[PDB]
Amino acid sequence: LQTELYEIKHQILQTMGVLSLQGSMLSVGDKVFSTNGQSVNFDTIKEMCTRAGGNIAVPRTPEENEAIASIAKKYNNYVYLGMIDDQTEGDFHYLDGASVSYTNWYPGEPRGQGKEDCVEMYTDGTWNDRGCLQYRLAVCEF
Amino acid sequence: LQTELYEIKHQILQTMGVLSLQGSMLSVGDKVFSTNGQSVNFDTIKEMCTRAGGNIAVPRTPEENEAIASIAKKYNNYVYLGMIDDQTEGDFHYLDGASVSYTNWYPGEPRGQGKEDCVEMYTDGTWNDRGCLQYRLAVCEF
Amino acid sequence: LQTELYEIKHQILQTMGVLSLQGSMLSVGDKVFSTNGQSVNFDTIKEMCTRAGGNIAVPRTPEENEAIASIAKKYNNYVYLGMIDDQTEGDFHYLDGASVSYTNWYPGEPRGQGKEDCVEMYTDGTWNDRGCLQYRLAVCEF
Ligand SMILES: OC[C@H]1O[C@H](O)[C@@H](O)[C@@H](O)[C@@H]1O
Ligand SMILES: OC[C@H]1O[C@H](O)[C@@H](O)[C@@H](O)[C@@H]1O
Ligand SMILES: OC[C@H]1O[C@H](O)[C@@H](O)[C@@H](O)[C@@H]1O
Ligand SMILES: OC[C@H]1O[C@H](O)[C@@H](O)[C@@H](O)[C@@H]1O
Ligand SMILES: OC[C@H]1O[C@H](O)[C@@H](O)[C@@H](O)[C@@H]1O
Ligand SMILES: OC[C@H]1O[C@H](O)[C@@H](O)[C@@H](O)[C@@H]1O
Ligand SMILES: OC[C@H]1O[C@H](O)[C@@H](O)[C@@H](O)[C@@H]1O
Ligand SMILES: OC[C@H]1O[C@H](O)[C@@H](O)[C@@H](O)[C@@H]1O
Ligand SMILES: OC[C@H]1O[C@H](O)[C@@H](O)[C@@H](O)[C@@H]1O
Ligand SMILES: [Ca+2]
Ligand SMILES: [Ca+2]
Ligand SMILES: [Ca+2]
Ligand SMILES: [Ca+2]
Ligand SMILES: [Ca+2]
Ligand SMILES: [Ca+2]
Repeated sequence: LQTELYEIKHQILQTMGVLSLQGSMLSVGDKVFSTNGQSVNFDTIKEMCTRAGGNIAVPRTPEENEAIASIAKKYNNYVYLGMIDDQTEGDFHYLDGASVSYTNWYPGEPRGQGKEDCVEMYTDGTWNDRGCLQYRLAVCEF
Repeated sequence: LQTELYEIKHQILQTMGVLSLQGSMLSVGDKVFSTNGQSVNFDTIKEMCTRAGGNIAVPRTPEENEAIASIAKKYNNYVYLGMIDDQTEGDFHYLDGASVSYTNWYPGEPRGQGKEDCVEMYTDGTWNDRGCLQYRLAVCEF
Repeated sequence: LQTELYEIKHQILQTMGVLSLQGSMLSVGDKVFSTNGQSVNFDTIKEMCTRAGGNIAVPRTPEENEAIASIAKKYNNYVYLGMIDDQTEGDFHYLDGASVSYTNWYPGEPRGQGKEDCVEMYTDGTWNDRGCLQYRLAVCEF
């Protein structure tokens, strides 16, 4: 049994290692981030991620934020994050409805507020509330 | 133990998710389809797939058929499938020798019959019996 | 439980199979080799591999040697291997400090010895002791 489990863990390490080495994904602790390289709107990203068995990425620690930023930098595009203020403005929540804890707003944001329901990450890793219809790099977490 | 198994299942989900997201493979239920993008004959495809620990793909449900068709469409080439009528014509079997159940013949096929031992999938997902020496997209199942 | 373990092993086979089929990695027995395609010096390769959860590759059997050689051939570059003679010349050890067993020196090597601390693999799979500051294909094992 333990030899079976050793084998299994080893093979998982190998597959993860190859995907990491080749830049196919980025792991931060127990979270994996990845992109298909496409730039599409918020609803399309959500669909793309859930179809792959994941979720549109959202950073909950500085180290997670920096990993997503590095992907934004690599593709030179902003990234939509997994949070919205669709109910009442300024009140951002994760897509499961929980209130946001970690934030990294660009100085002065969130503002501009007509309806800026979504959040985009600039390539320096800071955040801007934005409408949800822009074409942004699809980044998923697993 | 259960935490160990939770960890293992999570990591498998992550690696599968990254491969899916990036278009490296397509999963239909418990079956995974993938291509190396090469176009080669039937015997070479078989070798290529078994070397990777899989088998030349064969659809057994409409949903499996559509996944392989989508790969054929993406690469704009026909796909050899894992079935033959090498013994007596019109009598198609899977490579393990079992009689074929699900079929999706293009209207009028199978015909043309000299020796058309193999089966190719057109890019609309329908099938044609064909000789085995053509260059066709290598699609494997795992 | 056994169905759970069957599922897990199957999915691992699928992910390994896709990575193999697509040329992302090469498996020899229980060892996986892979490259990010970059050419950098010895210290950088070590870092690159350990960051991915692996180690700079070193062949310990003829079959492992041939797999790394095939990657060197594919990228038309020499490969730094995971061994050094930094202590006293001619005395090569793996990075964990164990004495080297399997070798495949090009005829006449190791020689040229000023300080040739590292080992590079030529594209025919044979070895040359070399300084560690050259740009060589990064090949990792997992
Ligand atoms: O702007 C449209 C956009 O606004 C809403 O707040 C959200 O539910 C999004 O899912 C939707 O796509
Ligand atoms: O699991 C759902 C959860 O997944 C990710 O973390 C993000 O998309 C969140 O906004 C969402 O609440
Ligand atoms: O420059 C800040 C301001 O710029 C634009 O108007 C929009 O992208 C806003 O979301 C943002 O707040
Ligand atoms: O045409 C040659 C072809 O014909 C036979 O029926 C099959 O066994 C194939 O494996 C073989 O490659
Ligand atoms: O496992 C063997 C089996 O694998 C795949 O489904 C196909 O190649 C079949 O034709 C073959 O019988
Ligand atoms: O067009 C139908 C007919 O076309 C060609 O002759 C061949 O590809 C046959 O296998 C096929 O049946
Ligand atoms: O030439 C520099 C080189 O020489 C030493 O022997 C080794 O420890 C290497 O790690 C180092 O990079
Ligand atoms: O696990 C450490 C071990 O990993 C690989 O096999 C090589 O880099 C060796 O030189 C090293 O001793
Ligand atoms: O040709 C053999 C000789 O060539 C060069 O001088 C260097 O690469 C040496 O490491 C090697 O031994
Ligand atoms: Ca707002
Ligand atoms: Ca704003
Ligand atoms: Ca026929
Ligand atoms: Ca025909
Ligand atoms: Ca030497
Ligand atoms: Ca030398």
